[PDB]
Amino acid sequence: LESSSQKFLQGLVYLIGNLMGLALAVYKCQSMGLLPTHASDWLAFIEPPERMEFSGGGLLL
Amino acid sequence: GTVGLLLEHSFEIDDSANFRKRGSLLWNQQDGTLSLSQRQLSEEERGRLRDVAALNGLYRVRIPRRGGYVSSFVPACSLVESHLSDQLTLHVDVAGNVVGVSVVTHPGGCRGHEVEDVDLELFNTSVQLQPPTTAPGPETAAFIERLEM
Amino acid sequence: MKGNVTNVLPMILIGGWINMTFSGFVTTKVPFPLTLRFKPMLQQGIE
Amino acid sequence: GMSSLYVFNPIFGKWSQVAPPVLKRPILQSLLLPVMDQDYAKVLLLIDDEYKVTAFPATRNVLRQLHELAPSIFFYLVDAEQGRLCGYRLRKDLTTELSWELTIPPEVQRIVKVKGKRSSEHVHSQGRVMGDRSVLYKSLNPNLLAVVTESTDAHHERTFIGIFLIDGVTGRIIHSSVQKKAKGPVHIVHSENWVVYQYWNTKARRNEFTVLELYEGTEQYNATAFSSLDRPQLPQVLQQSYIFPSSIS
Amino acid sequence: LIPYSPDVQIHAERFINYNQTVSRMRGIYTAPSGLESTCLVVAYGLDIYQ
Ligand SMILES: *[C@@H]1O[C@H](CO)[C@@H](O[C@@H]2O[C@H](CO)[C@@H](O[C@@H]3O[C@H](CO)[C@@H](O)[C@H](O)[C@@H]3O)[C@H](O)[C@H]2NC(C)=O)[C@H](O)[C@H]1NC(C)=O
Ligand SMILES: *[C@@H]1O[C@H](CO)[C@@H](O[C@@H]2O[C@H](CO)[C@@H](O[C@@H]3O[C@H](CO)[C@@H](O)[C@H](O)[C@@H]3O)[C@H](O)[C@H]2NC(C)=O)[C@H](O)[C@H]1NC(C)=O
Ligand SMILES: *[C@@H]1O[C@H](CO)[C@@H](O[C@@H]2O[C@H](CO)[C@@H](O[C@@H]3O[C@H](CO)[C@@H](O)[C@H](O)[C@@H]3O)[C@H](O)[C@H]2NC(C)=O)[C@H](O)[C@H]1NC(C)=O
Repeated sequence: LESSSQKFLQGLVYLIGNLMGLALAVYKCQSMGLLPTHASDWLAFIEPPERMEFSGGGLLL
Repeated sequence: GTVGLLLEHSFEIDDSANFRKRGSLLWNQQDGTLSLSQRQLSEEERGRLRDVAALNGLYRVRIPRRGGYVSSFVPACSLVESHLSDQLTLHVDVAGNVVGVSVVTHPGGCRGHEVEDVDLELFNTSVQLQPPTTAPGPETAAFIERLEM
Repeated sequence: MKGNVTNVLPMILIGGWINMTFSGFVTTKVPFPLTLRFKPMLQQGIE
Repeated sequence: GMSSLYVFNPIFGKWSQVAPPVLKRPILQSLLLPVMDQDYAKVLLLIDDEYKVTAFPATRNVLRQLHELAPSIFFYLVDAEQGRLCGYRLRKDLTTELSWELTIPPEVQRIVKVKGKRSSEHVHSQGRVMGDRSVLYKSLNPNLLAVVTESTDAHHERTFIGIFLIDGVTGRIIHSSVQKKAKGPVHIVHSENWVVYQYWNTKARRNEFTVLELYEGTEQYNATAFSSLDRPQLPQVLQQSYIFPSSIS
Repeated sequence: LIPYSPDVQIHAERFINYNQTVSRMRGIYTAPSGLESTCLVVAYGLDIYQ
């Protein structure tokens, strides 16, 4: 595309268009629910903590 | 109808066999107001309390009921690490019967940085009442109206 | 109709028949951590 | 009032050559220690009337581990005729000390059944989803006992049915629920965090089904090590009622 | 969710005991199996059934 100085700038606008298209795609991706970014999805991963100082008893008395 | 309750606290190295009078609690059954009035601790008692905290001991509270004896244990290490903040709760039946008490501390931590002599001067306590609660029953009247409407 | 590189209809039909034959099944797990919004995608037959 | 203990094999049937003597008064209560020692075997200790702990698998390493734990094991005993819910704990080597005490008037209420949490139970999900996407944390207590009390007097209208939720570690009632027109056989089932108890109503001839559930808030605590000494919070309690046309034996 | 309604009917389809019945139901014991979703249920009392 290099033929003059002014079109070298229009190439940047051509790139900016695809950049904003990628931004739109990311916005739709996040609105759908593709990217987790949420507490429930991290709770899908949390491992149960250890139990300490156990007790016990009954009613035999 | 105003009745006084006796509140004793425990302080030892590792066992617990000594009990002393800390203050008087006033309870009025008909209204439902609970008031506390306890004396201030001496310097020797404060030092013993600080020594017990570093020994991760136990803080037993005795509340005789008119007889029965109710005791509750609470870690004093968190009490000393944080500011003095105890919460007392009486448990009653549907009639004039006493079940027991529990002492609860809001901080409830185990970091244990340091305690300053300015901190342990005043006692910060709150007494609350927890009467039994009535559970709900089947809400069939609303269901019948919803079906009709 | 509008024939445009017809290769998607056969694969879709084959996958649909394979899923219809196998109602409740567990084939394999994927090591990749996946979100819970793709669960209707993946199981489609397991309660 | 004699107590004896046998050590047999569940596969073949022949008993082993290891059996401990029993003396003093009859054995009061026992619990199974999760910790294992000797070869691959777990430890069983029992309580006598003199308030002493007796260990079945006498082993130097067993005693070493028990002394290492020391303030880690608690004991709650429940009496019906006495109506006293008192607790003890181990100190240093082997000695009984009172920690938390509870008394209930026998003339008003009477203990019927006491259920707890099963030792072999693992939870997969520690929370639940809510309306939009926000998460809701549960309240799981490995050390918590539910006691059921019934009215001594039996009348057409005057009937008292209630359940007390107490912690066996520290004397503290979480939730205490009471009915007004319930009488008859009461069945209670305890689970991960929800309690299912059934009763019968004298006013209207029917069986009502009450389900109780414990729920925490939106934010979690430490969630690395659970203990009843800490965690100064009161979980939310949810109740609902249904109708079941049966007896539920 | 399903709208709340205080009516529970005993469906005949959800009947584990099709023919074999227990005269007196003292208790039942549930044991977890090893696969994932299998529990061995044994009902004791006047008879034994598994
Ligand atoms: C003596 O006791 C009283 C009452 O127990 C204490 O007042 C309480 O002080 C705490 C913090 O000092 C307050 O906590 C606050 O809670 C709000 C939400 O409610 C939160 O947004 C704040 O960031 C803070 O955590 C509490 O509300 C307040 N009142 C109570 C508990 O009823 C008082 O601080 C105690 N004095 C000393 C010297 O400890
Ligand atoms: C949540 O609970 C866990 C478990 O109780 C806490 O982790 C533990 O925290 C204590 C106190 O900081 C650590 O004790 C440390 O011991 C060393 C000597 O071994 C001492 O030099 C330190 O000054 C400290 O006292 C303990 O090691 C640590 N355990 C683990 C496995 O990390 C945790 O701090 C709690 N978190 C919150 C936010 O409450
Ligand atoms: C509940 O149990 C009774 C038995 O006390 C069932 O009746 C019997 O059911 C069996 C099969 O479960 C029948 O056996 C059949 O026999 C024919 C030949 O006669 C054979 O070709 C079949 O393959 C089968 O083995 C038996 O005839 C039948 N007896 C009577 C008198 O009806 C009853 O069906 C059970 N209830 C059910 C299954 O809902």
